[PDB]
Amino acid sequence: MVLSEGEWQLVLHVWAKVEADVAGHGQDILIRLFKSHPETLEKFDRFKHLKTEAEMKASEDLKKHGVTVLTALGAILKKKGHHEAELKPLAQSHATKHKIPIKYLEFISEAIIHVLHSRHPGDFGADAQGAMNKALELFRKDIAAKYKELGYQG
Ligand code: HEM
Repeated sequence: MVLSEGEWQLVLHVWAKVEADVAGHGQDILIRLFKSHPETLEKFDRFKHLKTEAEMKASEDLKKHGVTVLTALGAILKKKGHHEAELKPLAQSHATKHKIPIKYLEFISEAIIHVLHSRHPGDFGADAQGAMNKALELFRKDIAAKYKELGYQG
């Protein structure tokens, strides 16, 4: 919501580890999101037709879209909260086109945290998790504000 410089540094230190295998992370993140919250899968006309985890893992379009997620998220995180300009095209498309409730951003946030733990068991401790949770919460809160700015949501 306002992160210390130390929390931002933790977030960016973890993000460098995402950026080492963006495709792997983005794929895992989307797969965890879809398994943990199947209702979010129905939002994706391109993916609605993927059922087992093994099918999702073989979908190169799913992998590609994971990259799209994480590169966009990464650009935002690197702004360390000064992300107003980067949020609006995202808020605009997710509020008005894809028509995504903020609650779904909470689900993918949990999916990010979970995947970071499974891919970096030793690098992603309690500190880094707190910082990343805070950064993603700030992201969600700011996206929520941008929804309301566009006249949408709760
Ligand atoms: C960290 C959170 C997220 C980020 C950074 C993100 C980013 C993006 C980006 C960059 C695109 C492509 C351009 C666009 O349509 O805006 C996209 C498309 C899309 N997003 Fe997200 N997204 C996030 C969370 C979610 C969630 C949780 C859902 C649904 C449960 C969702 C649903 C969609 C859909 C349906 C599309 C269109 C994809 C397609 O064309 O097949 N997004 N997202």
